[PDB]
Amino acid sequence: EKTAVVIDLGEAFTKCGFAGETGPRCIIPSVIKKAGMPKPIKVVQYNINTEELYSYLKEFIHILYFRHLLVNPRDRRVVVIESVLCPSHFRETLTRVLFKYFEVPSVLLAPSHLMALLTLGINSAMVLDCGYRESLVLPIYEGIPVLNCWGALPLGGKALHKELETQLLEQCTVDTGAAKEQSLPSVMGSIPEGVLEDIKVRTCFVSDLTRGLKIQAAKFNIDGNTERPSPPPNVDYPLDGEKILHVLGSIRDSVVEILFEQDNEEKSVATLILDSLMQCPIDTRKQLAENLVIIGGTSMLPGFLHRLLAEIRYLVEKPKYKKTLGTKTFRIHTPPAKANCVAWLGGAIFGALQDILGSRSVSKEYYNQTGRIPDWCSL
Amino acid sequence: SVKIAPGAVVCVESEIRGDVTIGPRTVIHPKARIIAEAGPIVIGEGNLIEEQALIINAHPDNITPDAEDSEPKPMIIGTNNVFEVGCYSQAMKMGDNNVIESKAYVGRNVILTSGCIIGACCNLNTFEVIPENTVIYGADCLRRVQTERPQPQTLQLDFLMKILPNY
Amino acid sequence: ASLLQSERVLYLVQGEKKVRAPLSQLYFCRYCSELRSLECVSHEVDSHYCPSCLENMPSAEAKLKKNRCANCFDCPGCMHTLSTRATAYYLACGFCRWTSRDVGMADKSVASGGWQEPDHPHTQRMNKLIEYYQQLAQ
Amino acid sequence: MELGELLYNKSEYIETASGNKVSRQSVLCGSQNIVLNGKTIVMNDCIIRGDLANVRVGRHCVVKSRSVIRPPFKKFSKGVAFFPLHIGDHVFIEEDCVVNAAQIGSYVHVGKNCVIGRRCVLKDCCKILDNTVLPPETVVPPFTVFSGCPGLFSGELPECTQELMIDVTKSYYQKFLPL
Ligand SMILES: Nc1ncnc2c1ncn2[C@@H]1O[C@H](COP(=O)(O)OP(=O)(O)O)[C@@H](O)[C@H]1O
Ligand SMILES: [Zn+2]
Ligand SMILES: [Zn+2]
Repeated sequence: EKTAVVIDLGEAFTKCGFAGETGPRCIIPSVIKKAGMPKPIKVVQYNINTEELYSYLKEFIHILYFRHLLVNPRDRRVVVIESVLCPSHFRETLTRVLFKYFEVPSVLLAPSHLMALLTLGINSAMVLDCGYRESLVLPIYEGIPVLNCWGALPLGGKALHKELETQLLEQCTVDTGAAKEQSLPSVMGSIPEGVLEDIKVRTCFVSDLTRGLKIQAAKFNIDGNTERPSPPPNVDYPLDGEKILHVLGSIRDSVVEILFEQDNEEKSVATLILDSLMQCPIDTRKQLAENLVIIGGTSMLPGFLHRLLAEIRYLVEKPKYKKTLGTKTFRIHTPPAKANCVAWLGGAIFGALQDILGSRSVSKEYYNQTGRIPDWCSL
Repeated sequence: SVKIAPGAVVCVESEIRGDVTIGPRTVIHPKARIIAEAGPIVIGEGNLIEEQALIINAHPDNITPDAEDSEPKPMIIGTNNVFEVGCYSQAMKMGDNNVIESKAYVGRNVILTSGCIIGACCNLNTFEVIPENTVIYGADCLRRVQTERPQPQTLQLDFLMKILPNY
Repeated sequence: ASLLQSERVLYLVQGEKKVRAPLSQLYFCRYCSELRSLECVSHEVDSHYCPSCLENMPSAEAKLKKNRCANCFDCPGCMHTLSTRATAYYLACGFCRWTSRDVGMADKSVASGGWQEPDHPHTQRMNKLIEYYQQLAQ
Repeated sequence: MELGELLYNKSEYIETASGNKVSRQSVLCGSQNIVLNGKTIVMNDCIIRGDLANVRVGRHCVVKSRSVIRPPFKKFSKGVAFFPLHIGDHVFIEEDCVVNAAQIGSYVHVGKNCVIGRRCVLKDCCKILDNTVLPPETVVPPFTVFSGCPGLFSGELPECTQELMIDVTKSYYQKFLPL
């Protein structure tokens, strides 16, 4: 047998490499540069025609299997990591591309949350997945994902990128280099997603709960006269060479707060753990609480894990969660690989198990016969 | 109006105009476009010029304000300075130990220091003094990086003394 | 190919999937009678090579070395093939003036042999987990 | 334009000798060391300097206007000297292009206003796109396209370059006639 390849198709970035390795070999933006198109189209797009999606995935998998990885597709197996409740037609297409065009031996559709649990070694743990599109949580108890007690909110990368763009356009101060030393607002109508992502990573950080709670009430201005903490210094960011955008200190520590803002509904990234944990079985409560896992690149943002764990323990004392989750000890697990590449590492650890892989995985001979991929929906 | 200096291997076949002031040990390559429109072109020793290099002192043609009384704006250039292929330059003051790359458009008022390099095929019209010992790379973005140590180019200049004869 | 606009007049392929492609890109199948596109045809892997130091490596050596050249290096700041410069060797880029001295990697006495990448921090924990799951899978 | 190469009428002033046509406008300072064995074209306002050179060009070589081919200086501890470059067979240097390259391979299409760096080797059957910067001491493999300010692998070329490029350079030469 040969070392099975691991792919993990995401909206922002795709993880790729081989099984039984310390981390992924290639990690790249999930896009393709088609002739005529100035900006490259995104390879994973939900709610489009199958033929157009088929062509994009055919183009992308080709780049992964030749330019990034150097190996024959037909020779060795595949371990496709994809999140639970991934759209039906997308997963059906992705398999149909691998089985028909590339003619792979067998694909294994592992849920990202159960794979993240294997990397630690613990059999039972709560898993939060703060991705690009949606920040999803799914309790895993001793190998069994509990779909009953699922939770998701659109407070990921996309929702954060959009919030940054909005704030920058309000307090817009750019030095074009054409008598634009004076503050010039909205010279460009929209900012490209590639720039916004680079600003987010380098400039913006996650504030402490004490400082963050003041920032929330400050921008609200709820019958108070200038009750904001002192912001960090303003950082100057180059746009397309000559144009120098002066990023305000307030924007850096306020953009993140949309994730941890209550917004009346009581629906934050913090609340989603406690909302799910309260809905879980009464016996499982204390085991899941003690074993928390925080995967996804959105949680890589500096000082996110401290704010989350703090915001949890504050929301615990709130009267809604005070009865059930009152006297619970919330402890976070530190996975071996980085927060972005926890999902991938599980699939590699699973891919190294050649004996179990072949049995669980769906063979091409079965797919060609039936034409029915197994899912958590009815058969 | 020419102040030719001995030791400097300025080639006669290169084009020169205006009230020029030539340096001690400068080496000008053929088809190197030097003009002294308003003020003179002051050249430091070891300031070699390679291929197309538009060095003009035409601030009266650029803006034409009819201001600053006389406004000579004398073009001062430093020592051990490499002008590469197709690089446009117009700097009233320019420091020693700096190497602009090929097809590099330098601004109308940009002051260069030591150990500083402009990116190849990169244009900078905006007026802004360059920090001490920092390099610019790429046209799409500037992406400024501070160098560890300044880079000298003496050996190259010294060898041209042997080549230029009978050419 | 590009100078003359080959991407204008296109030839059609017969089969399941119909594609409009330039004749320059397409291939004729001699075994049968039907020209087929770069898309339609199946791709294989023959040989691996480094784009800087053109050295044909075998398939077995690539798997051990993780599809990389030992001698050649690419700069991290910008994506370009580095060059060895002496004073006793330091690694430097031509496009950007990023050095190996900047990050604080010590100069090596031997040219190529000395340079190495540090071992992965969670490599020991990795093998222990594989062997546990391997026994459990068995 | 749509596969077919278009007409270009040259003026009376041009040095036509043994097939090799060289525009009189275009200076080539150092005629001794530079050599053009085949039926080469050098368009107006182009430079081929003899700064200790040995510039050998192809059978059907083409260099469009405002373009420079200068040899690079090798920074050697023994002796600093200009390395003699060798342009390959059927080489197409595009308009306003800068070339400081040592050993340019055969059957290559160098793009418009693209700066190739010092001591840069190009292997046969490659293509550099327009507005691109190849840094000093870089190599480009066959059937490749290098682009961007970094100057890195963009993709692969069509399989039939060796056969196709012959038609392009020979057609341009044949189509390029006096008025
Ligand atoms: N190392 C990092 N540091 C900070 N932010 C990151 C990092 N890596 C990714 N991100 C951000 O977090 C997001 C993570 O998305 P990712 O988990 O890769 O995608 P998906 O959820 O589709 O699998 C990216 O879109 C990016 O904005
Ligand atoms: Zn190599
Ligand atoms: Zn670099």
